[PDB]
Amino acid sequence: MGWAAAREAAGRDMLAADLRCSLFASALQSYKRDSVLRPFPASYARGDCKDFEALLADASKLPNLKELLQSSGDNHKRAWDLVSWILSSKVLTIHSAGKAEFEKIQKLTGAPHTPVPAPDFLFEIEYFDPANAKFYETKGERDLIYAFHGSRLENFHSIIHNGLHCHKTSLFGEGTYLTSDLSLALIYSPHGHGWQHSLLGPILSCVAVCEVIDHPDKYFVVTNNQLLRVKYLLVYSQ
Ligand SMILES: NC(=O)c1cccc(N)c1
Repeated sequence: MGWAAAREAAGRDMLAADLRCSLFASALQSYKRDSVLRPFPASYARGDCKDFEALLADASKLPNLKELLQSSGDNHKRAWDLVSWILSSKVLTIHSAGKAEFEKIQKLTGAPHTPVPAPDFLFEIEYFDPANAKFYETKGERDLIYAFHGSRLENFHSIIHNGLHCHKTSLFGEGTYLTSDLSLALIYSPHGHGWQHSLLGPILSCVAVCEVIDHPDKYFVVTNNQLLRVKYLLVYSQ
């Protein structure tokens, strides 16, 4: 939450820090920013009134993270307040994974079935307690299944903080679409605009790898949000 703690977080894992900045930039740029940029930095809201022009303005003046970490403020207070906000969570963290990691995800999802591309970047999501212990409690003796969910890039800031995919709900039969076949997930992950100063590249596509408690529920739909969580992000840079 502080400048000193963000500097440390960004330092450990640049790519994870950059992914968060990129997903923020994607949600903020979107014409759907009001709906997709949730959570929204409180410092840019009077009441329920979101200062999007002030936000777009400060986000566009952000240097890349190597440049930010070489500055240490103090005239760059706005940049650090925003980046420190982007990098904050008491619920979870994002970590960089290798590419021998894709082999692990392909093992958990089985034989690729359809030929598909390897992600350019891989990220693992760590959940904190109570939620992480609660998840395994709900799991019990049941085994964990791994399936994919693709989405437009402007939706992953929200997916990573609120999960898939929240329930005003209003309609019946609502739930998350999953598939063991990444090729099917990928057609729902088109390239979207990221961040111009990203180490990942400015145009990205992102697929979620979901950890599902095996319960009675080619693709399938999970109606109970308590029995799944996002565990990995597969990032492709155009
Ligand atoms: N959004 C998705 O990644 C997905 C996966 C399986 C089936 C469908 N309709 C969608």
